[PDB]
Amino acid sequence: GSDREVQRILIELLTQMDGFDQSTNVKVIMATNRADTLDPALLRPGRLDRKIEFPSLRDRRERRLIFGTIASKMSLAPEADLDSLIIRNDSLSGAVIAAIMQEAGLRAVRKNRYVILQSDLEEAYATQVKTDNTVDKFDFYK
Amino acid sequence: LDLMSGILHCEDKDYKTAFSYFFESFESYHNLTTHNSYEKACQVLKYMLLSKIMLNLIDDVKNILNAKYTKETYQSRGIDAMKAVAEAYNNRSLLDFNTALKQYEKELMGDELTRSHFNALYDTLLESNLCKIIEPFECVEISHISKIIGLDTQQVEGKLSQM
Amino acid sequence: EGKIDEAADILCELQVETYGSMEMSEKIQFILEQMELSILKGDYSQATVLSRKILKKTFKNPKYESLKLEYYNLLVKISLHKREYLEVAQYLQEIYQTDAIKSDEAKWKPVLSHIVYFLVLSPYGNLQNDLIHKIQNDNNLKKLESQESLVKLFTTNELMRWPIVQKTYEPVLNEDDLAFGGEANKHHWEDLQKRVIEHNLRVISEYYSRITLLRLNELLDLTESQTETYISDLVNQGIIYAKVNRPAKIVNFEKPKNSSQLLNEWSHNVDELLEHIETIGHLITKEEIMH
Repeated sequence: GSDREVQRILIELLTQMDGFDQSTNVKVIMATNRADTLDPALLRPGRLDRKIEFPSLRDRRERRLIFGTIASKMSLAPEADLDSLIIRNDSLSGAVIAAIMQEAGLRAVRKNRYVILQSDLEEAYATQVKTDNTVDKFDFYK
Repeated sequence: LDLMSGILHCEDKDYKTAFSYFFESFESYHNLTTHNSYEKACQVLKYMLLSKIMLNLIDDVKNILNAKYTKETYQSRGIDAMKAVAEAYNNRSLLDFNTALKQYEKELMGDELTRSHFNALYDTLLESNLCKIIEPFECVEISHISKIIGLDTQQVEGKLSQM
Repeated sequence: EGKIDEAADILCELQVETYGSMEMSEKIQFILEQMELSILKGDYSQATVLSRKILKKTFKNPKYESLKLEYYNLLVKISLHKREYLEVAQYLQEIYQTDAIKSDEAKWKPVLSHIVYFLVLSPYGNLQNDLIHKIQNDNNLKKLESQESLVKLFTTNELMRWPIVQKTYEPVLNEDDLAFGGEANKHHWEDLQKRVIEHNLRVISEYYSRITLLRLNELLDLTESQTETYISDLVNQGIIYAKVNRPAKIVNFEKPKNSSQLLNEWSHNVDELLEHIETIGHLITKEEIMH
């Protein structure tokens, strides 16, 4: 019986969403991690003509912007350049960049320097390599 | 394509986004053949420095300057202008800034983009000096003010008339 | 040898690594010795890193009381080089709280003299205040008078004069070593000059809304030019705010107050007068019965 309730909310939402067109108020903005849950015919342009794709390949310049925000927080050690961090990332997204910087300054606190060493970021970057290796794959996909 | 986006924001007085483009061209140039593109790297290196001076970060001048090739191949008279001005700006002395730009008059002359932002620099670092000056004084002689900034007496007068 | 610099480095490189096999008392001991070497190296930042390795909390225990005392002795050195007068003060007070130092007569003598010089050597302001009365409360301090006359002068807002204060304390406290008595400490005697005059400024600002610039130059005992520079720094750092007039007519110590604030305040003085009458009336009742 409790499926039908989920269904009530859903239909009532479609009817009014189509009908909210040509108000002053920006139309409903919605976010979805996966869109296989959505049905493409019902929810559709015209409700929702602007459909934003978020990349994850990124660029050398797109990443650079992120590293700057990080670097402001605490002056990077002069062990090696600002420009070192930039080279090691090759396509990764911001989310990973953040996990890297978080580990790095944790280990920084132990040494008693508040500056994050450029070595630390190097080790933290290097790690997180796992993500189903090549052994399993290569025995029957290669 | 990247360098043009960089130049366009650079004039919009944004120096983060501008920087990202000018660095993205620098790298392309190196791995390109040196038929002319060694020479076009020198010019792009100035605008990389230029963005960072305006942000008044001199950590990042030093990170950019390195023993790989900037100080070897891509080392030029314009490169000297950019680091001397950078330190004078850090020092926060409009006197030193004027003193560096006297002998780098030809560098300002050949670089239109350089000359525009250097007109701005004049005024911004003037203010930074000025806000300190007028706090512990009321009815201070303009002769006295002109010593602190390091500028000419007359020149001081005229600038304030705008401020 | 002259390879003294290379020697310091080797010994630190070993011991930065955490070990568990060394007893706690031994590990702590060995770090004190590393720190020592970093003073003679002259790379002071390294000594500061070594200090932060071990925890001050752990030292409290009466066993590590001895390690406790030496630890804070070393912190004096790193701080004193960099003429961070405030930090020196802080360390010296921790030495005093040691049980050993407080109890033995002789042991507090030099330490408490040091506390007084360094409180005076840090800029005046608000921070000093919250500290200086924790030092005042202490009976051992009250025994000495050579030191006491220095702190209480600086505590009172009573005006004093530099080239005369200097003489009073010249053959006594200028001649106490590791304070002013050392060679590079002579220039900390000289630095006291600045302290004495900025203090007199700080007080004079509050009391005098307006005082003539010429008068100020005689009180401060310095040429007009030096005087002009010290007012400017004190405004920047914002304790006071002031307006100085260049022909040298007046220096008008004031932070200006707006018409709205001055008017808001006027209503309140009036409210308090109305209360004053009302109270007296109950007491008139009482007094007629009393006789």
